[PDB]
Amino acid sequence: MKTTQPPSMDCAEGRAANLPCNHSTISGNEYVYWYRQIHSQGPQYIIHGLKNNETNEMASLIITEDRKSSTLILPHATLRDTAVYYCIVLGGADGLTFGKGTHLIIQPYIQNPDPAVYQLRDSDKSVCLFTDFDSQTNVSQSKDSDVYITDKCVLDMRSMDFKSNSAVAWSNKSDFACANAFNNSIIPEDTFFP
Amino acid sequence: GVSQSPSNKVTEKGKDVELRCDPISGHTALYWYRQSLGQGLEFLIYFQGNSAPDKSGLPSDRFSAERTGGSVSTLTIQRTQQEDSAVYLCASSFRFTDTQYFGPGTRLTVLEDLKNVFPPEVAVFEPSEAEISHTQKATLVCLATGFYPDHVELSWWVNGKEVHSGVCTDPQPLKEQPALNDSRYALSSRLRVSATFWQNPRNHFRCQVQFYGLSENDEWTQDRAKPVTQIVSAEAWGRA
Amino acid sequence: SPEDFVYQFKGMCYFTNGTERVRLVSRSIYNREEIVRFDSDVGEFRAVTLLGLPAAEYWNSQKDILERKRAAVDRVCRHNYQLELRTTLQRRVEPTVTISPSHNLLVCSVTDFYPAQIKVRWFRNDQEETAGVVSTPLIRNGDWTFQILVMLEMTPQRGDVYTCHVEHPSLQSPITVEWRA
Amino acid sequence: IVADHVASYGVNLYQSYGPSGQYTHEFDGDEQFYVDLGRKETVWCLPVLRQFRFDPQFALTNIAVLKHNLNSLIKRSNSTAATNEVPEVTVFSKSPVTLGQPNILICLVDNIFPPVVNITWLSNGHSVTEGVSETSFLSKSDHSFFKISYLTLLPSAEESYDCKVEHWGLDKPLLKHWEPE
Amino acid sequence: APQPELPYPQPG
Ligand SMILES: *[C@@H]1O[C@H](CO)[C@@H](O[C@@H]2O[C@H](CO)[C@@H](O)[C@H](O)[C@H]2NC(C)=O)[C@H](O)[C@H]1NC(C)=O
Repeated sequence: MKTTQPPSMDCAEGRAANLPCNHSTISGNEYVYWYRQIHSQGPQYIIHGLKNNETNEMASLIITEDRKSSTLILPHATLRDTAVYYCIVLGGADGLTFGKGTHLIIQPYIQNPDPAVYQLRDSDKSVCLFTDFDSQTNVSQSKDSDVYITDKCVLDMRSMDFKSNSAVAWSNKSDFACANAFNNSIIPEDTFFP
Repeated sequence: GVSQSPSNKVTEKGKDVELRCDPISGHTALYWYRQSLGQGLEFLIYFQGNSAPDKSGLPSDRFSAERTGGSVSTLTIQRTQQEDSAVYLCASSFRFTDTQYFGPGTRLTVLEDLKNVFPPEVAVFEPSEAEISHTQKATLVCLATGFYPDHVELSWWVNGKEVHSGVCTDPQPLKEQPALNDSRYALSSRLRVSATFWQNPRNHFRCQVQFYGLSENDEWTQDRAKPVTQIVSAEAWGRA
Repeated sequence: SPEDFVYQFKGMCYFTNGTERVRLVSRSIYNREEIVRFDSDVGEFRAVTLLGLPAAEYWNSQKDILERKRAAVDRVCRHNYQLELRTTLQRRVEPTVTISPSHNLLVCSVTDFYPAQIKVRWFRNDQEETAGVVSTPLIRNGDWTFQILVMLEMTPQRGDVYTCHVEHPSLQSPITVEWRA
Repeated sequence: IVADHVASYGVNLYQSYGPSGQYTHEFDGDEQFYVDLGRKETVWCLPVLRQFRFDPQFALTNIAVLKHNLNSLIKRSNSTAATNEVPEVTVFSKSPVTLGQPNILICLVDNIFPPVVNITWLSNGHSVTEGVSETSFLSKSDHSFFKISYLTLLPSAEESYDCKVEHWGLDKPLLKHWEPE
Repeated sequence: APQPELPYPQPG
């Protein structure tokens, strides 16, 4: 018995994340196991069930009456729930197998986005920081190899209850300037440039 | 939980390596796994007690596994090849066929020559005076550059102790020469604090990058410093 | 008379009225003495002997063990029963009935049948003989076939017909072999 | 205790003697299969059950658990060895004897504990290695066992047979004679 | 496939 599940999923934080899994060739004795791997770490067991809709401190699992489909429910999705979720079937002596899983990315609401490209100085080579931009906008890798652009990563200031997305760009090239740094992506029209 | 040692291993081809796995107390079943982005999660060998029933799943005659005690297990990769470079994972369950709980893994990297190994260069970039006067916040950006092979761990240390709130590190380091196979890497991180906190000069901000490289056992012929396992930092103080 | 120490584990399933009643009793036996056991009706490990007390209290304090044993009635018993229904339960072996005089004694050899369920009667003419009969127990050949011998004390005479009536689940009509003087 | 059908999924046995072990599934007192722990393969008794697959890794790992459990129980009981029981031997034929035709001779060796037995067949004092098969150790409620040996033959008036059973519970090798009559 | 019952390890 094998499992199929959406390769990627994007869910808003604060709302319940429902992850689907399909396992039509499952047998009566087989368990549904859910593991997650946050990126740089070993897998983490969440829940497992046979027939009943199981619930534990972490998440909840609901298996259909025909047992061919199951769902994982994370009651209130956070940035800590951003990981790849594996749905596996057990099992006899056969042993564990991970598929491509569901690469779940939990997106935050940016209350009031003020996109800006800021130039920072060494405490050379100068860096350009694209920050306070929408979670809907996507950043692209640089066309020119001599320029380096990191993908966006969401910051979390629990001290003030504020979240912000940010991408960094740098180059030793004379051509490089914060004005042409993120010219490779769909940069918003109201982006601040000091 | 399940313990695994070492956390990282950088070795040259043709060398032999030992991977230890200390399972959860009372768990008589141990499982060995191999995880590579290219090859998925590969089941290697399991143990029910001190004896392994099925010796299959192991890639070559170089991959052997022992668990003499009936607890802690050792995986031995002899005369290592580039193909063996992977995150070696270990799991335990009370009994065979039982729920499995995984350890933190062992990141193993096998190289052709150690002449390409380099420590990172850490630089701290002070917040933009434009940012402070616009959003009333201060973002400090850290840069780890020109390091091979990329076993690094970035952390921020504010006023002596480590921090987590208002921090964001990249999940994967970028290639400096993406066309080249043997290419040095780069990693960035953001530390955002309130404008007022940065304004106080008594506050100290330090970025720390834990590089895993060579060891006392490995040889160095080059003129430059041995790119041994080390910590490289970059510090900055508050600006009024 | 060498020394020998024995350990047994019996994962036992008990089925009644088809799928209606299902009970799992997993027994842990040291030598010929059951020390600890898990019963589906009780829901936990309970020591039969003092030797089972350290195993019971230990396994009961383990959440992963209890979960597995509590779901075993469906995963092992109720599951494996479905496989028996099209296999073992559906096995039908028709018996071979032979009458051999031993004449004052008459033995009805009912051999090679499955399942174990059977009913065999002795008749004199149309009368049914009950007082002068002694049937051997149900002999288990071990190769998924049973056999039984039914002996009858008789006083034969001319014209008498001794009938052996056999009823088995594999037969919709009984097999009646007759012996004449 | 009282049910329509009783099954063992399965009969896990491990003794210090060999050291030896046995894995079997039993349904209504009959052996469904055994796992040849050496050859690492499931040998099904009924040809219908060969449509199923039982992983030998299950049995192998279950036996690895009993090896652990046995040593632990030897320590706890303070090396309390098994007492050798007096076995019960019976020799009978699968069907009625008529000399020309082919029949199977059966040797029931009941009340076996510890499960260490040597069942051999003899024809006029000479051992016969041809056409001899034997079942696995089959479980009993009193946590003892029973084994069945077979000898396929063609009955002859002059040819007699004997069942040579060897067990530690016997002062001398038991020999149960069989007369074709 | 017939499902087997599993013996658990004796302490310790
Ligand atoms: C069953 O048969 C075996 C094999 O013939 C017997 O084992 C031998 O016993 C003698 C002592 O009587 C030893 O010297 C041999 O080394 C044993 N051989 C093997 C292969 O182990 C055994 O005695 C027989 N009887 C019983 C009751 O087990």
